[PDB]
Order: sequence, then structure tokens, then C-alpha cells
Amino acid sequence: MQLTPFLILLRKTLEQLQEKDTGNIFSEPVPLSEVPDYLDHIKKPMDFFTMKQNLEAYRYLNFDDFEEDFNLIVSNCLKYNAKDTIFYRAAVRLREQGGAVLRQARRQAEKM
Ligand SMILES: CCOC(=O)Nc1cc(-c2ccc(C)c(NS(C)(=O)=O)c2)nn2c(C)nnc12
Repeated sequence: MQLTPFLILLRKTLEQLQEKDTGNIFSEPVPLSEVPDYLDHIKKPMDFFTMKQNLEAYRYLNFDDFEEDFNLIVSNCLKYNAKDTIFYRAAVRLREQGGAVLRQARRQAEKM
């Protein structure tokens, strides 16, 4: 498999995932200034902007590493927030809608 089409695919996939985050709550890192206790149990913060930077730094060279960081966006949010919050439900919805996006993209990658 060749690097350029793979990265093209990840760029598109990231945009597609970002589209699911309609509230844009996962677009940027959790503001430690607004949420001071955040790092106390979240050992690897993640967000779509950071994923973009990792992508263009050639840090995602296979689908799994890409999907791992997406999954962190979701699990960090589920971990930090109580179940009866908008945040927690947004992460569930992202997991759900994101999963379909990722499966389709992976099958595109396996044709390469
Ligand atoms: C007991 C309160 O718990 C929380 O405040 N949790 C969370 C809070 C925020 C959050 C707050 C305030 C602001 C201003 C932002 N800004 S932004 C541009 O990232 O949307 C984000 N994100 N977040 C994410 C993801 N996951 N959990 C949380």
C-alpha cells in the first residue's frame, strides 16, 4: 500500500467523523482552564484538532492507530462525565455514528 492515498483516506474519514460532532464539543482539547480537574483521571486527552496534527505529522500509518485516538475521544468523555449529561450522551452518539464511518473507511483501506 502507498502512503498518499492512505493519508487522503484518513483526511476524509476525519472530516466525516468531525461532521458527526455537530455540537463541536470534540473539535478542540478540553480547556483545562475551564475543567481544572480533568487530567486527574484522564491520562491521554484527545480531540479532532489534535488528531489532525497527528495525521499530518505522519503519526497515523495504519487504520488502527487512527481509530485508537478516535476511541480515546469517546472513552475519555464517557469516563469523565456523569451518565445524565449532554457530554456523556454526545460521546455515546459519536461512538455510534462514528463506528459506521470507520467501518466503511477501513474497507476502503483494505482495497489498497
Ligand atoms: C462537570 C463538568 O464536566 C465537564 O465540564 N466536561 C467537559 C467540558 C468540556 C468543555 C467545557 C467548557 C468549554 C469551554 C469547552 N470548550 S470546547 C471548544 O472544547 O467545546 C469544553 N468538554 N468536555 C469534553 C470534551 N468532555 N467532557 C467535557
